[PDB]
Order: sequence, then C-alpha cells, then structure tokens
Amino acid sequence: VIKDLVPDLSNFYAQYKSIEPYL
Amino acid sequence: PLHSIISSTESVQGSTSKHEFQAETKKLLDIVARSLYSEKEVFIRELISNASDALEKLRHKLVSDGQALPEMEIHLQTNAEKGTITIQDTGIGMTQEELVSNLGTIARSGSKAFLDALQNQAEASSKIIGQFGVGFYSAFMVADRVEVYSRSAAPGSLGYQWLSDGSGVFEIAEASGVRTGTKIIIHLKSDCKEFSSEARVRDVVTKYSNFVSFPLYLNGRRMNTLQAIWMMDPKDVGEWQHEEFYRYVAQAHDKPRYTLHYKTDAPLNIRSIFYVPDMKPSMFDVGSSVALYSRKVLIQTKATDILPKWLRFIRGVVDSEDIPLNLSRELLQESALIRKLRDVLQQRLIKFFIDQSKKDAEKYAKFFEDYGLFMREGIVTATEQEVKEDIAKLLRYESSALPSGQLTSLSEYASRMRAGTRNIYYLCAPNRHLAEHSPYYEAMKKKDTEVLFCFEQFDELTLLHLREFDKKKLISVETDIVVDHCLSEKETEELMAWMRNVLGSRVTNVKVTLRLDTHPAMVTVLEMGAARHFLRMQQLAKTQLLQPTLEINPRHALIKKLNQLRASEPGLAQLLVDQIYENAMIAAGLVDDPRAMVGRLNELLVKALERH
Amino acid sequence: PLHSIISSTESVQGSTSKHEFQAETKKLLDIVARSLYSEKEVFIRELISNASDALEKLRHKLVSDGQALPEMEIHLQTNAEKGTITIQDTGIGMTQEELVSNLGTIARSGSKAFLDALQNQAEASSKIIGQFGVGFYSAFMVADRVEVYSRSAAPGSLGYQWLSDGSGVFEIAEASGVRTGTKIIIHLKSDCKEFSSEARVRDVVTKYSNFVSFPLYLNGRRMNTLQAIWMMDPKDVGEWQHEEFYRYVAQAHDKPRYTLHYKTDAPLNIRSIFYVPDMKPSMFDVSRSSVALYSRKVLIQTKATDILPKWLRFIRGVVDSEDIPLNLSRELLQESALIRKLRDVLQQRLIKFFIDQSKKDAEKYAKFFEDYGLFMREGIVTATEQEVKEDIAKLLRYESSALPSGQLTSLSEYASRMRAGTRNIYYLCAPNRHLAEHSPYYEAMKKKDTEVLFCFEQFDELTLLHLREFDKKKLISVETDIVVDHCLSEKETEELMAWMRNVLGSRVTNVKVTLRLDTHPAMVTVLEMGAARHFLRMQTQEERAQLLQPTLEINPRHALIKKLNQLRASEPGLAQLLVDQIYENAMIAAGLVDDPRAMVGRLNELLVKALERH
Ligand SMILES: Nc1ncnc2c1ncn2[C@@H]1O[C@H](COP(=O)(O)OP(=O)(O)NP(=O)(O)O)[C@@H](O)[C@H]1O
Ligand SMILES: Nc1ncnc2c1ncn2[C@@H]1O[C@H](COP(=O)(O)OP(=O)(O)NP(=O)(O)O)[C@@H](O)[C@H]1O
Ligand SMILES: [K+]
Ligand SMILES: [K+]
Ligand SMILES: [Mg+2]
Ligand SMILES: [Mg+2]
Repeated sequence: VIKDLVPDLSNFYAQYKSIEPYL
Repeated sequence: PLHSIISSTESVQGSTSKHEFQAETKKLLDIVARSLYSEKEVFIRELISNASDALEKLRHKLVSDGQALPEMEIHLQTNAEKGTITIQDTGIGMTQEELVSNLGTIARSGSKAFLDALQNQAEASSKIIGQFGVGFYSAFMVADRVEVYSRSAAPGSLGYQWLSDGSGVFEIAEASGVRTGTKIIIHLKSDCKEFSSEARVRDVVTKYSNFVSFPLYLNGRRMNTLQAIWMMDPKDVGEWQHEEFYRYVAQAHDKPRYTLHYKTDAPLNIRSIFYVPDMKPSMFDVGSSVALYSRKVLIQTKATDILPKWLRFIRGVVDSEDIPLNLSRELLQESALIRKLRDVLQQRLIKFFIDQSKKDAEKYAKFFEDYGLFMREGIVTATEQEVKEDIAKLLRYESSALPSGQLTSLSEYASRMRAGTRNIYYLCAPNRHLAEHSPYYEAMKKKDTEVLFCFEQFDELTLLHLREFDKKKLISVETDIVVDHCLSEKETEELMAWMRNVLGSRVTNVKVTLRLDTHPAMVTVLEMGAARHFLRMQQLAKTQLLQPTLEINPRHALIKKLNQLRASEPGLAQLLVDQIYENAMIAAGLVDDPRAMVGRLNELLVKALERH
Repeated sequence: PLHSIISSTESVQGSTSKHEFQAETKKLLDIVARSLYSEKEVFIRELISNASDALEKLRHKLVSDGQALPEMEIHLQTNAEKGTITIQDTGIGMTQEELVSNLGTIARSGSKAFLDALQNQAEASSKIIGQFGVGFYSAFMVADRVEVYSRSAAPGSLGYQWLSDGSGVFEIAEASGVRTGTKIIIHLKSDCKEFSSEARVRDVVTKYSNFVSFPLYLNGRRMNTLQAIWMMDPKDVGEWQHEEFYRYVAQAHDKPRYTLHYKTDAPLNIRSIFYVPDMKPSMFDVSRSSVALYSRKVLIQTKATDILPKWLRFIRGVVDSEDIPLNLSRELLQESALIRKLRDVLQQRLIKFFIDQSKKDAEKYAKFFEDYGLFMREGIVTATEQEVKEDIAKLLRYESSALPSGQLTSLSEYASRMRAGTRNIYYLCAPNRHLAEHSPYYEAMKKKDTEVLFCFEQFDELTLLHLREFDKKKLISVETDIVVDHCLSEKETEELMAWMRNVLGSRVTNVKVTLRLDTHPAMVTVLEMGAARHFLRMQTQEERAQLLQPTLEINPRHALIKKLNQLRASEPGLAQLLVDQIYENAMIAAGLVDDPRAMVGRLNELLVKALERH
C-alpha cells in the first residue's frame, strides 16, 4: 500500500524559484 | 561581413496562366490512415460522431416537418467469428448522389453544408460534431474493406451499397432491404482484430463517446444510462444524479462536497461541472479527471492542462463548442482560446471557493484542512500578484488574538488590524500549543499586534512567495525580531566570551536578548523563512550555509546556572552549552537531521545526573 | 433489455458502379492553414526543410554525373517595411510541370518520387525530410500572398513565377532574372507581422533548423555555426566539439562530465548523443526530458511523449531517428510502439553506459553518484519491471561497514562477498557513517557476523524497499531484521518495566528489555519500520502511536536506566520527565519524529531541574 503511494514531490523547482527573490 | 543573395533584379515577362489546386487522393487516404491519428481505436468514435450527426440531422428535419419522432439510436455489433464491426444509425441517411459527394470526397462534410442551411446556429450547431470531412476515413486505419448500406429518410429513397477497400477507388450499387439510416460494416485488418471483441469496443466507446446525445447500443445492451448533466440548467439537475455523475467521472464511490455548475457564453461557450470529493486527497492526486469535451465527445488532450496544476484536486468535465481542434480531433497546443478558458476557469473556481467560504464557515474550514496544500502549491507556482492574492483569499489561519480551534482569512485579519500598522505577522509551529510557547511569539508578546499561526508544511514558503496582501507586506515573527533595533553585565560578558570560544564555528554572532521569559536561548537568521526551507530541500535532494545569531536569556535559570557550572564542571558546562545551542536550532527549525543530537544528549545526561 | 437492429437482410440489387475518390481542395487548404499546426511559426520550419530537401536533391544531381558543386546555401530575408519574409535556396529548382504537379497538388511530394528513383535508398533517403506533401501550404498560415520565383538546375531552364493567395486558386507564368533554385516571398498577414522581424525569425530558426545539412543565413549573416556532431562517427568528433555541442544543447557554460555517442541500426535507426554535466544538478533539473528529438536533422518538439524515462531527465542531448512516425503536423505520434521501444533501448543503453563508466573510473563515478543519486533512486521507486529495478540498482553505490569510511560499494560487489547460503542484504540508514557505526540498531546487529550497507541520502530506505530484491536476494533493513528475529536485578528491572509501561501506556504499546545494547539507553522497533519512516512524512503523539506500534526496548546496563532505579523513588516527579526524554531520544534515533520542536520545552525543564544540585 505505502510502497505504491508513489510520492509526487511535484513542482519541486517552483519552491526554490520562490526562495530566490527573497535572498 | 554579411553574405546575402537576396536581390530585386527579377521581373515577370511571360503570360500569367491560371490553375485550380489539385489533390491526389491516394496520399490523402494514406495520411488519414496512418499519419493522422495516434490512437488506432478512435475510428469508431468518429463513426459514432457521424452517427450522432446523422441522427441530429434527422431530428432537425422533423423539426422542419413537425411530425412524430421515431426511435433513433446507434447500434454497435461485434462479430469475432467474422472479425467485423458494424455501426448502424437511424439518421437522415444518404442517397447515391449524397454518398458520392460526401463519402467519395476528402475534406467534404455534409454536416457543414447542413449547418449553413440552419440560419440560426443554435438549433443544431451546438450538437453537430463533424467539421473537417475526414472522420469517416479513419475507419480505414483498421479496415481492409468497408461497406456502407445507406437509405435516406426521404419518403421514396432506395437503399445504396458503398464498397471501399481504401486504395483510392470505391464502388457503389443499388442495395435492397436496407432500412432507413446508415449501416457501416468494417472488416478488421489482420493486425487490428482487437476491435472484434466486445470488451475493447465497450472500453473505447465509454472512453471517447459515452455521452453521445442519442442512445447507444453495443451487441444489444445500452451503456449510456446517464445523460450529460453539464448541458442542462443547474436548477434542473438534481443532487442524486449529481452524485452519480461525480462517481462516474471521478471513478469514486463517495459524494462530492462541493458542486459547481458553470455555464457562460459571452466570453466563450463554457458548460462545465466541477466536484470536490468528500474524501481527503489521495497520494496519486498530489488530466485530473477534468477531461475536456466538445459537442459531447472527449477531446483527450492530456497535455494542455485546461485547468491549472494546483486545481487538480477537483473532478468533473468541461464542454466547449468553440475550442479549436486538430485534424486528428485533438486540442491545439498553446492556443489563445485555451489559455483564456484556463484563466476564466481558475478565476471562477476561486470565486466559487470564496462564496463557499462566505456561505459555510465550518464546511469550508474542513475543506481547507483537506485541500489546503493545493492552494499553497498554487500560490507557490503562481506568477501574477492578483492571482496570488485571489488564491491567498482562500487561505485560513488562526491568530493569537482569537480562541483556539477557529480559523480566519487574511482579509478579515487585515480588517481588524490597526490603521497605523502596515504589515502582517505570521509564525510557523506544528501546533498552537508550541506556537503560543514559542520563543519568537514570546518575543512579540510585548506588543499587542496580532500574529497568525501556521501549522501545515510549506505555509512559511506560501507566505514568503505571497509577500503582499491588500498592499500589506508579510513579515514573519523571526524576521520582525531580527530587523528590530540576574547575570550582571561583567559576568554576562565573561560567560559570553567562553560561549563564543566554544561556538565560534557554529554561532557566527552571539548577543543578549531582553524579551525572553521561558526559553533559555533563541536562534535567528535574516532569511529565516527562506533558510528553513532551503535546508530542508538540501537535506531532501542533493542539488545546487547560513549565519545563525544566538540570543541568550539572562533571567533564565538554565543560563544562570552556567556561571557556577563553568567553575565546577567545565566539560559538562561545554556539553550543556552545546545542548542549549542544539535545542535553540531545533526550535528555530534550522536543525539538521537530529539523530546526531541524541548521542551528545545522552553523554550530557549520564554525567548531569551524577549528583543524586 | 438486450435488443438489436443489426441484420444481414440487405443485399446488392443493381449492377455495381465505380468511382474515384475526390478531394475538396478549398477545405484542405483551410484545414492545413487553420487546424493542422498548433504553433504558427512552423511555416518557415517546413519551408527551410523544403529548401534543404531541394539542395539535397541537387547534390544527388551533382553526384550521379560527378560534376562540380556550386554554393549550396539557404537564405532568409526579412522586410519589416514591406512586411515580407523571403526564403531562397539554390537547389534543384522547379519547371512548369514540376511547379504545377508539386505546388498545385495537395499531399503530393516530389521528394518521395525522388527517393523512390534513387534505386539505392542509402545516400539521400536518410537526408530528405519531406514525406507528406502539405508542408509548403503551412506558408498560407501566415501569408495572404505567396510568390515563388523558381527555375530548375537543368541546362537551359527558364525562370517561372507562381502566385497564390491561398484561396484554392493559383496562377503561374514565366519570369526573367530568376536565379537557379527557388525563392519564396511571403507577404505576412495583418496579425502575423511578427514574423517580419529579425528576432522572431532567428528564434524560430534556432528552435527548429539549426542543424540543416547546408549553410543557412539570416538577413546576410550565417546563423548555423554549429554542425550536427551526432551524425558522424564518434571517433571523428573531438572533446572541444563535444563541449561546444553540450554548451549549446544544455544552455550551460560548463563542460559535460560524461559523453555518450550511441549509433544503432539493428533495432531501429538511432543516432543519439547524451551528456551528463560536470556541475551538480540544479533545482530545475529535478522538476520535469531535456533531450531533443530530431528526424532528418529537424526538431520534432514533442515535450510530452517523454522519449527518455523521467529519471534520466538529468542528461542533456539529442536523439536522431528516421524511423519515428510523424503525424501530419510533423509531430511525434503519441504512444507509438516504435517510440516505446526507442525509449526502452535508450534506457538500457544508458544503464549499460553508466555501468561501464563505473567500471572505468571509480572516483569519477563516485562523484557522479554523489551528484545524481536522487535520479537513480527515483527511477528505482518509479519502475515496474524487476529487471529494470535491478538494472538501475546496479548503479547504486553504498559504503558498508566492512570497508573504511568514504569507500562506496555497489550492491553487486556486496552480494559477491556474502556467506555461502544467506539470501539477505542488510542496510542501515543514518545521517552520517559515524552515527551509522554508533546506531543502536547496528550495535544490536553486531551479534550477527555480517556486512551491512550504510545509507545517508533521503528517500534511500524507500528506494531499497521499493527494490525489495537484488540478485535473487531479499533486502531487509537492520531494524526489520531485529524485529523479525526471535546490569540490574530481576525484581528492580521488572518493577521499572511496570512503572514505564504505566507512565508510557498511551505512547508505547509494548516495552521490553534488550541485552544487545551497550551504549544506548533505549531503542524503538516497528514492524514495518522502513515503511513507517516514509509514511510518517506523508501523514497528538497518540495519533501516530496508534498506527505505529512503537515497541520500546531498554538496556539495563546503561547509565540512565541504572540511575532510573533511584530517580523513580527519590524524586518520582523528575523520573517522568526522564523517561519521556528517553522515549523521545529513542524516537529521534529511530527517525520517527516529524518535528522535534515539541520536545524542546520538555528537555529544557528537564535540564533546569536535573543539574540544579551542581
Ligand atoms: N453514418 C452516417 N450517416 C449519415 N451521413 C453520414 C454518416 N457518416 C458520414 N456521413 C456523412 O458523410 C460526411 C463525411 O463524413 P466525415 O468524414 O465524418 O465528415 P464529418 O464527420 O462531417 N467531419 P469530421 O469531424 O472530420 O468527422 C459527413 O459530414 C456526413 O455528412
Ligand atoms: N524550395 C523548394 N525548392 C524546390 N522544390 C521545392 C521547394 N519547396 C517545395 N518544393 C517541392 O514541392 C513539393 C511540395 O512541398 P511540400 O508540401 O513541403 O512537400 P514535402 O516537403 O516533400 N512533404 P512535407 O514533409 O509535408 O513538407 C516538395 O515535395 C518539393 O518537391
Ligand atoms: K468525407
Ligand atoms: K504539395
Ligand atoms: Mg465525424
Ligand atoms: Mg517539407
């Protein structure tokens, strides 16, 4: 069950692109 | 230098002829048969569409005649023994002249000619699917031969047989015993016999043209059993069939908590229905079952994402009679109409969620606890500031000025803030119990400014990317503390010199804070919100550090103990200093994987209790 | 409710007739110019392709007879004042009959006849792009007027003129002063005037037709400046050319750490080049295939078919294939069997190449792994077939206990040195090798004489549990092995057990005594420990304790447990904080703590009253 949950972690670049302007 | 061969010395001297464009039909049939449709199974859909069109035409003819409406339906027959598939419709039918004009001409469609005689474009133009004239020839992707037995609905037309093997030549003949309508026999290819099975045909029919406006039968049994509820008015459609349609489209067994029926024509023809599932989003959820339709048939683009990425938690359907289509009946990628449809749908869904929040506080609170991460993701991935604020209006947070358990938005947070104040303070903690007792919140307990509490992950990032709401900046509690401008001074400095010596590599700068009452130490950095997530990303994925300022609490008993601890157990005092720094880093959220802290903690505790 | 109207009562009555398929040319032009190409800028991409085709044909006409080769170039001219774009080639050209038959007939291509007239299918068959016959009419997407000055390369041909407004009728005439070849003038539409600008045309050419077989100039200056190095033999292309091509394709200023030049023909015609960058993967790299398809040296622009597996998205390069099926829009046919077998072949080729690179250089491959291990882990956790699982897992490098620090080991070499009949591969996860050696699970595992791998990256235990098997050997973590496997006085130990169970009943479902620990006060064991660690990050304390079953173990020989005997009675209040702290420490060491921020206050108020006697 848990093995097939296949975590997405999608839009993983968007978070860093959000972080960039702050720094 | 530049080397160009473009000049203008050329001229025309000869007599100008005049020719009409030609088209060799062999290569056109070849293109339609092999290099037009990616999927081999779409042909029946096209055929079904044709059938639907025929039936629609017949209906309009009866509207022109005002006579009794006979039974009209699409029948699909599958013969595995003979390896053939038959589609029969009781539509208008085609005469020999009509058969030659339509079937025998590429890109010639009788549906468009029928539409040009409508003169209203509302009676049947919204239901006629045929627009190109190559849909029938998709039947040649799978057929080594095609028969068409067509008898027109006119009172006196005779049946006609139409044979074609798909090599650019077709034959016609007089056929007797043909009933009114059109019966298409397809003899499957040797390598395409999977369409001679009832299961595959049923799957393709349900996938592509399940919502055809007319009854559809395969091998005798009807599998429509469900009208397209997205076309009727929202008042006519009831809750029971709402649940049935949601269960069908989402392939679920629960009920939809939120149902939206959107129907507009002024910007562009949209007939869409959207459902929010009762159950919490699945791990797979994190085309999104919002499959685009056009004239009650699936488009199956699966790439354009007609609905934004964060709006993937809702299910349903969208219908538009004006969306442009490929020759393969697929969506045109990167089209202005599709982009405007996506923007309109996003704005409408944001407005609908705002209205639901207004009309039901507790239901919307539960929904936000269920699907808040999607809105946070949308804020993170958004680009326009107005879209950012519109999505942020959906966020629900609980503040320090209100009792535990109730959540409020940023709009009502700014409605109750002081006029002189021009910023919104937010603090991130796993629970409200920790947020109230957080050293950062206790630092701002001097002032009466309200502060929101964020519990779910990625809330700090969401507020960081937002960066503004109603022309008010968002400043975190840690950021506000860092930008702000019992252990006597001499003894404090003497202790702090040793602390700097033992924490030179880790603690870049150490200072004394006078706004702590219960926490021995605090850790602050300028980019606290950004660093707290950058560190998590770095420990999450090895992709492409920071200067933590440590503040001590002079009135704290643990810090006060260090003077008498240094003169007695310098090693255990250093262990306590390291443990205090680790605890401050953990509370700040900037700590690394804390498995390394346990060993030092145990090495501290083995000797810290050697006095009882 | 099963009724049907299907019957075979119909039969032929009259004599069978005969007819030929016709075509509505007006609607065909409308379809081509309105509902064929998603992107409006492809019209030059077709035209340039046509130009190249013509030049290719001319090359054959100058190779069969073995005569001199004049300049062979394609020229783009832009006139913003006139709002026109000119595409000129010095190729074969076209006569009256050729202009009427090719330009005037839809889906009629002179290239196909030229290929079928080669009798060899080995020189120009692989360098001719045109195969449908509708590419030219894409010019009507942006043009209200197309004006072609075409004259053939035959010795004595005449310049010819070809006007068309795109309305199903075209006019032809004789022209003077036309240079040998073909010059197409396109008068841009009112809304398509953006193609009458230098920047837009340059962008489209660098998007589609950089690597045409012949020099290409825009407004006077050549803009190719880069030959397609994926076509010739790998020995004929140097390191500098590889670096320049990688810089172009990856849009990066570094050098490629790994270069692969694959050229296969037995399964299907593939000429692919791939680069693994020297610099560490960027954040954009993780987010989604970074490899550009090419068919006869022109881009396909799929962007959705994923010709390469997602986990291999970290490599940058190109793939050329003359066998892929293109639709009428000159785009990849989705879910094609040929493209699926191409993806599988490329995946296996890249796996084998990485294996050979690992064999060739241990240190370079170790650096590549510590840079790009997340992609291989994602490939393992996202694969379906066990063969693919094992093939990707052969790329993994985990340092183990049997070897000194910093010396990574593969799963295959680990399996090659186990005992005679143990089908068990043991792995332990820790932030660092120092903690792995000093992990309580490893210390308990020290009773068994076996070698255990050490995992330090995130989603690594998840990767190992998804793999679940390597070389027909089951993968069992140290915690799982401890669970599955079956000082202080007895009375004092038992009463301390009862007290802890009473004061940790809600959080711990079972407390026991472990004599296998030496330097750890306590341990936490879970049945599906590896699965529980990942599930805790996906979904107060009693809520997780319900579905976690935190089996606690205590070591009576440890200092804290020994002192708990006197701490339970002298000050029973502090004993509760002590046992809560021990439980939280065991939780943290087990990796079953979502966020240790909650225990900071508890630990602080433990410290304030624990060492106050000093
Ligand atoms: N079963 C049918 N009954 C009656 N008329 C039909 C039937 N199938 C096809 N036709 C007619 O033959 C024409 C050619 O078929 P088709 O290729 O599907 O054109 P189209 O459906 O109108 N355009 P498209 O969207 O590409 O399918 C249609 O436009 C109809 O006028
Ligand atoms: N610039 C040119 N010079 C010489 N011959 C040309 C030129 N452009 C087009 N032609 C000829 O005209 C035919 C029709 O053009 P086109 O529609 O592009 O067919 P195609 O390119 O061979 N197939 P496609 O892949 O759809 O472009 C070509 O096949 C050539 O024989
Ligand atoms: K037709
Ligand atoms: K042509
Ligand atoms: Mg049709
Ligand atoms: Mg072409």
